[PDB]
Amino acid sequence: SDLTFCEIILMEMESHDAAWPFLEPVNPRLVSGYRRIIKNPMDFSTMRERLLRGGYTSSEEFAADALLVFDNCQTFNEDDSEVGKAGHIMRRFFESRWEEFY
Ligand SMILES: CCOc1ccc(C(C)=O)cc1NC(=O)c1ccc(OCCN2CCNCC2)c(C(=O)OC)c1
Ligand SMILES: CCOc1ccc(C(C)=O)cc1NC(=O)c1ccc(OCCN2CCNCC2)c(C(=O)OC)c1
Repeated sequence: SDLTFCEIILMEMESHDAAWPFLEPVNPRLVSGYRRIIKNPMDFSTMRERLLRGGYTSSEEFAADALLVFDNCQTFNEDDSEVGKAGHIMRRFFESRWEEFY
């Protein structure tokens, strides 16, 4: 019930123009080296699956999961890569919205 704003963030991030790298889990078969570099994958649909089924005890580890998305993105992709550029936009969107609400 305090995750009222978490679904608003998630719903806006899902529909955001720059969300295309994070809408489904990275497919390690198509992304060379992803499996070995990123040991805790996270993506918006997994956050969706987890939020619906209810496993977010506070807005705290919602943010932890979102921040994991953008931390994985910066670990794996160069800042000037196409996926990197989208990640930065998504990460600033998230930070921006999160402080607008908390
Ligand atoms: C090449 C580097 O690939 C990555 C390297 C690193 C990372 C991360 C997150 O670190 C991410 C990615 N790529 C993606 O996520 C990603 C996702 C979807 C894509 O299209 C699927 C089209 N499909 C979508 C749903 N509706 C129907 C059509 C493509 C693509 O077609 O690219 C060729 C790439
Ligand atoms: C090259 C690495 O690409 C990825 C890297 C990472 C990831 C993820 C999710 O992690 C995903 C992807 N790509 C996909 O899933 C994916 C799916 C379908 C695709 O075409 C089918 C569509 N069809 C009809 C319309 N016209 C074009 C051809 C293509 C593709 O290559 O289009 C040229 C890619």
